[PDB]
Amino acid sequence: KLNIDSIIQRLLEVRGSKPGKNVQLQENEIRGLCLKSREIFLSQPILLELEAPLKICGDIHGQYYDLLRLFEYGGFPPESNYLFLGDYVDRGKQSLETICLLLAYKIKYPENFFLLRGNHECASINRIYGFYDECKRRYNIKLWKTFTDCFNCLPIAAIVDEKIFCCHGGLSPDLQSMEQIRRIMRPTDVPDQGLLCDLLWSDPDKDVLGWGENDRGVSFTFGAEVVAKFLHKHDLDLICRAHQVVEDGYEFFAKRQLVTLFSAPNYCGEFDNAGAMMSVDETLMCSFQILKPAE
Amino acid sequence: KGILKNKSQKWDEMNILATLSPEEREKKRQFEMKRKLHYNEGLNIKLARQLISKDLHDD
Ligand SMILES: [Mn+2]
Repeated sequence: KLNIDSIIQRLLEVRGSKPGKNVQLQENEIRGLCLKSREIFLSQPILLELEAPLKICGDIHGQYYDLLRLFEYGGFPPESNYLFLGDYVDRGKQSLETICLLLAYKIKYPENFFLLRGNHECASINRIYGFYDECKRRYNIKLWKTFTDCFNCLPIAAIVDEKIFCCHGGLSPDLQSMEQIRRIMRPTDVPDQGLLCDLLWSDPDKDVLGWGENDRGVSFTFGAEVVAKFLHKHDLDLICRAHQVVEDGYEFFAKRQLVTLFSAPNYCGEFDNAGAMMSVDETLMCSFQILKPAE
Repeated sequence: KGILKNKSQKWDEMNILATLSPEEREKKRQFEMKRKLHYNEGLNIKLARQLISKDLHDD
């Protein structure tokens, strides 16, 4: 028996505070969030079919204060519907508060609040880029193992009103049919290559014709005409993805047929980017709410 | 009222307006390099796996 209203209240209590104020939930409550959310993920499709209106967010990377700024601007659930593109943990100070609030909202509003998998929602990246260390410092390694189990069930892509294709990274040379995404079974780890790896790892690249190599050392880059062909074939208008910090929080590609969204401003204290969020209304009209960098 | 199911997409042009120089050419190049340096998660996948492996062989 898990008290979701109390979990949310407590997480939301730091709303006015100076950036970095911790919220201390109980270990069992955090496990509850993982178990209950894992259950919901598995019971909904791996390829979400969603209706507008909704707000779409990119990377947060444990920037909890900034997560609260986003809800402030866009409306706390259920005032607005949300789709997040992944990368909730790692890099930042407060991965735990960040994922916990998102997991709690998933449980509270399971058909109005959505979370896709990013490349950081993966043990191979999590061990090293902060989340494991955070779990160990504040609780134990066992909690990290529980999170891993939850992450392995996250959905992988969403289609908004049959027009906007959303995933964390981008396209795959192996993505020929939407059914291929639907066929992926969960729980699953992220493979080193192939469809699932590309959906979470690939990048658009202006200078690449077709499919090219990725400086990351994982997956590929794809050119503009690849995006154009894909939208044409599958009768879509836009690809929406995250995965790369961008100076203004959002950035267009291939004559506006793809957009990159990144929601953490002042990214990990290393960049001075803005963060953005995309508002999609009922007629599929898209607008951007910017979180400006520190003045 | 849920939005899980299982129109034509336009842009708010007033919102794009509200939200290149050789001197700006440099700033962009430096960001691109900063970003490429930052995204090295590929370098450590093997390591992370081995770490997970031996933490298992602990028991
Ligand atoms: Mn990513």
